[PDB]
This record gives sequence, C-alpha cells and structure tokens, in this order.
Amino acid sequence: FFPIEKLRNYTQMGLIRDFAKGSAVIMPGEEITSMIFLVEGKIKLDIIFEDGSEKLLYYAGGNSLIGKLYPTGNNIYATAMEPTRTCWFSEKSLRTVFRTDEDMIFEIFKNYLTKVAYYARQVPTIRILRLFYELCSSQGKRVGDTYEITMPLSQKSIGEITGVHHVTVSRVLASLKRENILDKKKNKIIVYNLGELKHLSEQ
Amino acid sequence: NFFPIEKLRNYTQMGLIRDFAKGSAVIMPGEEITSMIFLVEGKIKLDIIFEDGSEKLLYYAGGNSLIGKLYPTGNNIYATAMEPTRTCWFSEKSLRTVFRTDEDMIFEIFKNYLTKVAYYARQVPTIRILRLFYELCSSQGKRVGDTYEITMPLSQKSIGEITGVHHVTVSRVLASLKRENILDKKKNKIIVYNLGELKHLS
Repeated sequence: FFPIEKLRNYTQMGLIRDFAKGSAVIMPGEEITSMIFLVEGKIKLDIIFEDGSEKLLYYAGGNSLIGKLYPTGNNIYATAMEPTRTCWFSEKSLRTVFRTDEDMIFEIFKNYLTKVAYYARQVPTIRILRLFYELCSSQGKRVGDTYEITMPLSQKSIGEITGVHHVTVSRVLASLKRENILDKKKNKIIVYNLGELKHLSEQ
Repeated sequence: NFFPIEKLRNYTQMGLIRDFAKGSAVIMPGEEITSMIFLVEGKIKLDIIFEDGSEKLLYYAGGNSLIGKLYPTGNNIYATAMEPTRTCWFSEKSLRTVFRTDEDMIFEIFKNYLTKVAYYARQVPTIRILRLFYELCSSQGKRVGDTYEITMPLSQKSIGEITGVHHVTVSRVLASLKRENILDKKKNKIIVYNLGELKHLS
C-alpha cells in the first residue's frame, strides 16, 4: 500500500469524494490532475494499453496515495472494491498543505522514493514450462511411469534463466505440483505427466 | 530513460559539488546515503547487491538524472562513474533552502518521481543464455580433458523460447561464444572449452 499516514492530518485542505462499491474512482481516458489520498477503503487500478487490453497495475488501500498532477501517458481505470472515502489534492491545495507544514514535502518525497525503489528492485510462465519440457525430453530418465531429471535446479536459477520473478516461479511450481504434472525436489525433478507438460509448453 | 530534470541546474550552488573519475565509486555498498545526487555531467551505472550476495544491473543514470536518497529504501546500492562525471549532492537541509527560495522546484522534483513510478509500474538478457548453458554444463556435462561435453540437442529457437531473448540476440551470443573459444554447439553436441570464462560471464 505504501501508506502515508501523516496526510490524514491535512484532508481538510483537499476535497473529500466518496465512492460506492464498484463505482469508478478514475474513468478510462480521464485526465487526472490531483493526487488521490485513500482515507478508507480499497481501490483496484488497471492500466489500459493502446491496443485496448486491460491489465491490473496495483491495488491501493488505507492511507495510500494515488493519482497524479501531470500527464504520464498511462491510461488508468480505477475501481472501488468497497465503500471508499478519498481526498483529492490539487497542486494548489498541496501548496497550502506545504505552507502549513514544510515536513509534508519530505513525507511525500519519501513515499515516492520508496515506491520507485521497490519497482526498480523488481526490475513468461510458458518459458518455465518450455524449460522443463526441454530438460525432460533431453535428460529425463524413465523410472516406472515417471521421468526423472537428475539436476539441482534452484528456484532462483529458473528465474534467472527464464526472466521470471521469484514469486511467479514459486506459483508455477506449486501449480504444477497441485495438478500432478511435475514435482521439483532438491536434487531431482520428477515428471508425472509428460503429455500435459508438453501440451502446456506449446501454448 | 534518464528521466532528466533540467531545472535543478539553476540551484547547484546550494548543494555540494562532487566530481568522479571513470571507475570511481559514487556510492559504496553499505554506505549510508542521505543525499539526492544530481548528475549534471556524465553517466553512472547503478547496480544492486541483494541480501544473497548476488548482483544485477539496476539503472543507468545520465545527464540531468536524479538519483540517491534522503532516507533508507532497502536497496543496497553500488554505483560507479562510467565516464568523467560531475554531480551535485543535495542534503535535506539544502533542499529546504531551495524550496524556500523557489516553491515551484518542489513540484519539479515531484513531477520527476511521478514519471518514474508511471514508468516502472507499467513495466512490472545475454546473461539468461549464459546461465542456461552454465546450469546445463555443471549438471549434465562430462569432463573431456580441458573441456566439457553435453549430449543433447538445443536449437537457437528453443534457447530463445526458454529465455525470452530476441532471436537476433541469441544469434549473436552463440556466434561470439564460438569465436571466443568458450563454447561451440556441434549438431546435437555442446562443447564447453572454457567453463571458467562461462561462469564468470554468467
């Protein structure tokens, strides 16, 4: 959420806007010039790329600060997941805030430094499947009605090879295990359903 | 993308000037930074050492880029000048002085970070190919004199599908591994001549 709690002390200088569940906080194509402080509730923020596709950007919760003051070239469609109270801060109202409390300039800076640092630090599932299939058909040994690949292939290495975030890699492997397709142990990979693994990798 | 903020050049008299020669460290790892760093002239490479000791690129700062920080972020940073570079270090106190003179600069800086967060959220290579060969060689490879042999097919097309690396890049990585006598793929046989150089490159 990247909470900025101190901002609650200054909502009287912004404009309070309440949104019912499901109602749009930010309309598609809408032009936002205010920062949006989430005082209570939850908001889903999808992004809209130019072809027309729609992808979840991030959620926002209590004390989150979203919105913007100037154009960015990202089209945002934001939706209230529950009754939600917001406070909108134009550039003018932020000047008023800052003139009352200089430290609020740095509270907002810290928030955005922290945000940038997270995303930078973080900086497809089909690729993991392709890797396992390649490994199996090439290096897999038949042991009963399973294939075994002898290889210490850590979750981290899989991520570094396929260009996939560590969290998605854990998800994929848990899913492959849950569906009785493949079990990835420490020293071994055991393929239970080569047919389904292969099919899945050709997506 | 350097995300430049040209307007800070009008206020470098309020921070501390610092020049770095090619190779110099701008930020030592574990070194506590409490200053915004304004790259007025040059180019800087930012890496990030993870808690596991591993290192990967972060970003490249350039003319009018604004890096550094006033407070902890949780990112252990190691930065180095890639050419002669002039910077200006802004402490929190120097920023207050700036803002007291020109309130508008607050919003110049804020507009800069709004653009960066837009960039990164929207988003959210050669090394991938090297890491693949290395993992394959260390687990599948059989030592033959001063070499290692791995018996398995592995098309350039497959390598691209597995790593997500553009085929032209794969084309070029394989060509150069071969030229440099590090690794050659002969039909369905992979020969590693220089595993050490392979491990260091990955």
